[PDB]
Amino acid sequence: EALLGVYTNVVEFVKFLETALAAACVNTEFKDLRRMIDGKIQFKISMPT
Amino acid sequence: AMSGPAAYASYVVRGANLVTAVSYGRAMRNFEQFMARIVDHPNALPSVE
Amino acid sequence: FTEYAGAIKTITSALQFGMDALERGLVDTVLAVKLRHAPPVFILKTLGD
Amino acid sequence: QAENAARLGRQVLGLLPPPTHRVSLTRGPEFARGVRDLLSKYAASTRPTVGSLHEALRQAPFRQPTYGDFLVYSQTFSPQEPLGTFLFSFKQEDNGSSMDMLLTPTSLFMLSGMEAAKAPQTHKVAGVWYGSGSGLADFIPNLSELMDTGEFHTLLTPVGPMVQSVHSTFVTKVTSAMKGVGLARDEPRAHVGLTLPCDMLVDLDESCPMREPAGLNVTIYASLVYLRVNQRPSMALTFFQSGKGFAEVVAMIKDHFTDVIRTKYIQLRHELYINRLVFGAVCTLGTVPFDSHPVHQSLNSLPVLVFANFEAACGPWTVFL
Repeated sequence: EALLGVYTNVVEFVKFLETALAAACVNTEFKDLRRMIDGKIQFKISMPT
Repeated sequence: AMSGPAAYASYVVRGANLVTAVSYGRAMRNFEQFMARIVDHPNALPSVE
Repeated sequence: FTEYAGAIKTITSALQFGMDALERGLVDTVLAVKLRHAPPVFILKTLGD
Repeated sequence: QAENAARLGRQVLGLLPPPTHRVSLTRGPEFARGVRDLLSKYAASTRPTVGSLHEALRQAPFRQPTYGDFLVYSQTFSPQEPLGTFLFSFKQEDNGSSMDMLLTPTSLFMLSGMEAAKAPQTHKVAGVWYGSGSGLADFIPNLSELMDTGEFHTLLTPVGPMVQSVHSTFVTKVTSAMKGVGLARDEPRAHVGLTLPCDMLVDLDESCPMREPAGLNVTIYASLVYLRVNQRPSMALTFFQSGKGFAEVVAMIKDHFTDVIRTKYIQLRHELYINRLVFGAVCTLGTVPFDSHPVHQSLNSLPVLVFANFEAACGPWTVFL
């Protein structure tokens, strides 16, 4: 009797940065995120009349 | 119109498979590729290309 | 040697498993943030005008 | 030939207890550099490799069992066992220098004399490893009288699973395992797990659910129940598996042996002997970690469970009723 083929899957990784999903986001590497408590972004909108 | 092969692929039990076919009663497709990965490059991870 | 070098192939492929299942965690949690901030068409269309 | 003795230079000096952490003060803060196994969070990279984490895999905790060396007659310990059975050491009197008596749970099934249908599977198997049951009872002539006053559970000290059995014609050498996971002899780098027959073991956590907490621990208990059958004294040994804590299981065991208690104490409305009042005892045979599946096996059939990662931690016998 014979072995005729010994086959196996290979899972190719798909990086987030090379998906087109990352077009809808802004990706910044941040070395020490465990140190941060809270982030904050402040807006100022003037409205003419 | 299409373009395919003209002959069958040939698998024959040659001198390295023929010893294990006679003596052990088990043979194998392409003994030389099994031998060139177990003993020649034992740490090579399976890649696609 | 072929027991050693076949055991280092297991422990890498168990640890390529770790990182390449954590790149899925980006793509899931980025998509999960978007679905929490995605109100449907019928609500948002008449607020758009 | 010194290449064969150079292998013992490697393997002995590489395999020693870790030394006491003693650094002279004149050297400086070098003692902080000698603390490696307390470090527990290793750095990961974008593509880590074994060459990056060979130092993380090098620190391992110091685990070692303590073996027990028993020299047994070859009539009691059957010459063929499944190499992971649980053991007991009966002890009555020091008669000779070193001849010891060991009891597998199928061997204590034959000294008991309990009926067939209450353990329907091992009665076939323990009837072929042994004779009618009087091949072992000639060692203990007091089995009619050890059951009356109830001194049999005080003469068993549970020992742990088998590791190796070197069998000769008249005498079998038996090496057990206490304190933890016994290292396997014939298969290298392996670990002997503890095997119980499916018949003796009575599982205790079972729900529809119709929610119980997960944990790290589940403890196998032994039980040994004094009763009477056919107006003759006989014992009954059952096992239990639950990580519920000792305050519940003593109430869980009494609901299992309800009918056994009811049939006995009908008899002592007429005669009350104070020796007869003692009923059972419970030992703690050591912990199993959580979510390990007991793997079913079959031997000749005899269905036999097996518990990987078993560690043995023996306790006393406490008399429940």
